[PDB]
Amino acid sequence: SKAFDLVVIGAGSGGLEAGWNAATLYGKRVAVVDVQTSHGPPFYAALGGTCVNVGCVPKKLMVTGAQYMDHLRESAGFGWEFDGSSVKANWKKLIAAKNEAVLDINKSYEGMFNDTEGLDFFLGWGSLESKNVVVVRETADPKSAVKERLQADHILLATGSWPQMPAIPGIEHCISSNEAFYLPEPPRRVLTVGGGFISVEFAGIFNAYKPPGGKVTLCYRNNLILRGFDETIREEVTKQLTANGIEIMTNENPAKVSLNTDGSKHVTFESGKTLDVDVVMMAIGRIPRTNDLQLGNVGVKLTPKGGVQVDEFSRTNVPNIYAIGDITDRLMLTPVAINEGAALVDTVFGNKPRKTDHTRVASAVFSIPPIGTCGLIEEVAAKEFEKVAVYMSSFTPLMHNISGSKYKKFVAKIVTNHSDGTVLGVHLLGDGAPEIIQAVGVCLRLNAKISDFYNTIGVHPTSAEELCSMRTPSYYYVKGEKMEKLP
Amino acid sequence: HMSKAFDLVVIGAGSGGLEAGWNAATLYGKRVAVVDVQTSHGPPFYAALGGTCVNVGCVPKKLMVTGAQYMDHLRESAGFGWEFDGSSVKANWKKLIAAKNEAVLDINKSYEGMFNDTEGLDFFLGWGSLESKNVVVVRETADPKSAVKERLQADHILLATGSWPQMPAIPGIEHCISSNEAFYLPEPPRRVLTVGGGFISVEFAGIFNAYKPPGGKVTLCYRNNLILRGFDETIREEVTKQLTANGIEIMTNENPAKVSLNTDGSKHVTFESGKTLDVDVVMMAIGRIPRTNDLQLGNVGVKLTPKGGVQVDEFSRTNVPNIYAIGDITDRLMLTPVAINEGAALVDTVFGNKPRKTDHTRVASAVFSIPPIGTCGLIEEVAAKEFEKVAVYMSSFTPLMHNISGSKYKKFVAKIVTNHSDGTVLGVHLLGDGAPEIIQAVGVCLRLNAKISDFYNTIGVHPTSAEELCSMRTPSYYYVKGEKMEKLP
Ligand SMILES: Cc1cc2nc3c(=O)[nH]c(=O)nc-3n(C[C@H](O)[C@H](O)[C@H](O)COP(=O)(O)OP(=O)(O)OC[C@H]3O[C@@H](n4cnc5c(N)ncnc54)[C@H](O)[C@@H]3O)c2cc1C
Ligand SMILES: Cc1cc2nc3c(=O)[nH]c(=O)nc-3n(C[C@H](O)[C@H](O)[C@H](O)COP(=O)(O)OP(=O)(O)OC[C@H]3O[C@@H](n4cnc5c(N)ncnc54)[C@H](O)[C@@H]3O)c2cc1C
Ligand SMILES: c1cc(-c2ccc3c(c2)OCO3)n[nH]1
Ligand SMILES: c1cc(-c2ccc3c(c2)OCO3)n[nH]1
Ligand SMILES: [Br-]
Ligand SMILES: [Br-]
Ligand SMILES: [Br-]
Ligand SMILES: [Br-]
Repeated sequence: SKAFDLVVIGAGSGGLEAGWNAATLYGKRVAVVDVQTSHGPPFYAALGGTCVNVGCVPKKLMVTGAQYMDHLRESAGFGWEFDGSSVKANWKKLIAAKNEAVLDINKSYEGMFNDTEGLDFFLGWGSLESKNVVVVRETADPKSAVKERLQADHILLATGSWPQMPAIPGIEHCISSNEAFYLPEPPRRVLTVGGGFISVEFAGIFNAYKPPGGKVTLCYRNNLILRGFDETIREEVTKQLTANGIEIMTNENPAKVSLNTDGSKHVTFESGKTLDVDVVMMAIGRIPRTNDLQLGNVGVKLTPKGGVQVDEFSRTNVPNIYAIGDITDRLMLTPVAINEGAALVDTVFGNKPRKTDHTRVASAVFSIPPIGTCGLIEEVAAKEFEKVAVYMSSFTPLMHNISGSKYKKFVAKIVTNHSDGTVLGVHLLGDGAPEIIQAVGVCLRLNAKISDFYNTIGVHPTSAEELCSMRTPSYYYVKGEKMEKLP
Repeated sequence: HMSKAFDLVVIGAGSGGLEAGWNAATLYGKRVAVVDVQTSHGPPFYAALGGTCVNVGCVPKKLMVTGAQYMDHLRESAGFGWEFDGSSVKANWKKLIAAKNEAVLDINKSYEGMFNDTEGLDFFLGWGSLESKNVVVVRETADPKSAVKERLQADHILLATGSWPQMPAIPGIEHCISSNEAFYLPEPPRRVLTVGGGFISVEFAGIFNAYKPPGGKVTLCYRNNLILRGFDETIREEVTKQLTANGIEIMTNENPAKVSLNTDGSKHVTFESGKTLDVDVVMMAIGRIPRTNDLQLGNVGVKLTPKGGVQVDEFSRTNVPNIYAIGDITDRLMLTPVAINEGAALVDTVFGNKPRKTDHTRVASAVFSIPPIGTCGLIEEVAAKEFEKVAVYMSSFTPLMHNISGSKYKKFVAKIVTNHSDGTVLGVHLLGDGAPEIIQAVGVCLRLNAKISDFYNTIGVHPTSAEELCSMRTPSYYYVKGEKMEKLP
């Protein structure tokens, strides 16, 4: 049995920020628990967290690899010549390069623990035995062998989330993004189920690495993918994914999946339609990872949706027990979880309470082409403000008239409170949009107005300078209703 | 034939002149005349309707840099599993140049249709010069004895003729070219020397390096010790390494003394040091000078600066009350969006009853080197002269994707320079893929007087290069009364 100021369950994005800051900035004694020291089967997430192991980091590398399908074709317009029929996409090489990069990060986190005073790592499954006791066991079974009993002044829950799987016959023949990262071969035919960023991103990945004759289908149960993003951009990215060979099935939802004699999957949709694919990847959502923590032992309250309930300072209903990151079922982003962890430790172990601002968080979708966005979409703005202006620019950049990818329209939209010009939201689609949007996030913390953008001198030639060239609204929302001109 | 009368006559239908002209006619209902020497791009006069950027500047060079980036893309794709017959790869420069020409000509034609269509915005073809305070003459050539095509009466006159490449007076200067001719080379040079340490020399070095035929070599020479004066010094050093790593030879402290022709027609360059280099093309890129010689400014008494640019006040006014100058002819910041801003501000002031002067500080700009630069505001050595305590926040690392691509030399550099007394960001300097796109909204931040804490409090977009700007809380080092030091005393 061992004594700590802070025990962190989950060595992930938010958990490592909290642990490292508590130890090195405040001299505290810190224990951090995770179920695996490096990435992959059987538990997928590991030391480093979901983003590091089966998340942002590997998916970004694989999206980068998938973009070369466009680069190779588009180079022809600029005079590059080579034997197109000799081109092949080696998925095994991608996966191996990805595995080595992830493993390197796993190893560096190991050395971080070895090098840091007051920061100890424990392997296994952590759960709440008592208000000030964290137990570590061999497996997720609450009856497997105890390895450690850690007593804690403070406990931080940071176990992240997990893929949601629908309760349909044959769900066991489907995979999630976890398994997608380790497929031995690129699927020739794949259905990705869901309208959100994980489904969209992997559709683009599989589309580039599919073998000859392959086909990627994405299905989504409602009318338009990427709910919560700008509507113009949701429609455009639909169009540009279709232009690159991806079939988008909207208003369709799998009802059952069955095994074919050749190992492929027979999908039946609620509509009666059927589709045979090699892989069915469910990406319909991610849910807080709360079940193995034994929160009933101490009475941590959950919300109706299953997150650990927290106040703005990440405090549960139980004194000295905190929750940050995806387990709180708010914004499931790595930088938000990091911010939450650091604010928590500043509050608890320093003389300054800090709370994370969950508004105006910049984020991205690494679709091909990608999205960058910060702040409110226009229909959410229209419910909060009497007068909303939308400034819009949408064109194919000159380079893609030459590249041949004429479908690749760049979209830039600025949403303002039209009563005082305050920028409420900025939404981008096109090459570079994730990079363009970062300092827009800083602008929104200086209460930038549309005139601050338009009076800034552009950098030319760029996509980004579009943001500084919009003077006149394209249309408005007044009292929640969309109209081209003001009343 | 009668002379025509206008509220405003603009000499030079370029970045600044067109902005001024369009705004005066369409926003304020004025009658505008615009003069340029050529209706579409290329020889003999290179620049034309649309200006230097459109015809032989930012627009074509960006397309050509984009083409040159595919040499990196094709090679780096193998790290991500792409396989193809490397021996089959060819860079067809004629295709690149033909694609560039058609894009530029399309812009030319669209500008031509704007004039045919727009009330009070007229285009005149020829060489404009100042005859008197209120008369612009349009002649058939730059020679003031050439024939008069039009006389344009003008209440207000805008000088916006831009700039021109400077050629050094060395023996054999006639065997060399400028960026103008580089845009039309029938074939990519096997061996090329680009002379100059500035952005045009560096950008063209990258372009030629990607399209050079088999066994080719690109050499860049610079007469001082380190290229890209005016930019962040860490970035100057890093861009040198990464150009070198991609096969460009950088000769610093070297300067052509003379050029002669070998018996085979190639160029034999002798440097002041006595070193020699044989190349097929010598491209001079040592500077650009404001284009005033042909305006006959003596006729009305418009004052030039010692340097040679039209002298202006903050409102772009010359010493003659109704004659204004904007853009490269004022020999300050030679950037297309600055000229445009100046044009728009001038027209708002003169015709709009809304006075406004261009802010020449904290202008974001880019270098489309491979990899590219994005910058806004002060470099640290300049800031350390003006501020008692300067802090420098610095991140420099090879991004993970280039550990897989094999281009491990591609260190991304992000630097933030502050007034440490109050945290105000004085400058941001970036090197690496996406830097020109990242820096644009940084320009808005500095115009809003952002502090380092505004950057640090902003939550990162992950994984990006840009997020490094929002994760820097502790200075890497300082300047205290001009002195560099890791710590404050
Ligand atoms: C495919 C995919 C792509 C993504 N891409 C992005 C992106 O581009 N950008 C972005 O910002 N976000 C992205 N995310 C989201 C991001 O990964 C999460 O928001 C972030 O990792 C959550 O951090 P956290 O601190 O909540 O926990 P995590 O980082 O998930 O860490 C939780 C850790 O807890 C461990 N654990 C779980 N239960 C226990 C237990 N009982 N005992 C001990 N240890 C336990 C797990 O092994 C895991 O390592 C992506 C997610 C996915 C799935
Ligand atoms: C190779 C190169 C690359 C560049 N890249 C960039 C870049 O990426 N970004 C950037 O911001 N800037 C770039 N620039 C600079 C940019 O092109 C200039 O800053 C900008 O064009 C200047 O605008 P202006 O209105 O002063 O004149 P210009 O746009 O140069 O227009 C002047 C016009 O006047 C005409 N003219 C000249 N004399 C006469 C006369 N007597 N009568 C009538 N017409 C006349 C010319 O034909 C020309 O069209 C680049 C320049 C070069 C040379
Ligand atoms: C899978 C993808 C490809 C591919 C991708 C891009 C190309 C190309 C082929 O030939 C010219 O540009 N081949 N097999
Ligand atoms: C000039 C440059 C090249 C080139 C560039 C990139 C390559 C490549 C060849 O083979 C694989 O990747 N060929 N001629
Ligand atoms: Br769905
Ligand atoms: Br919907
Ligand atoms: Br060629
Ligand atoms: Br700070």
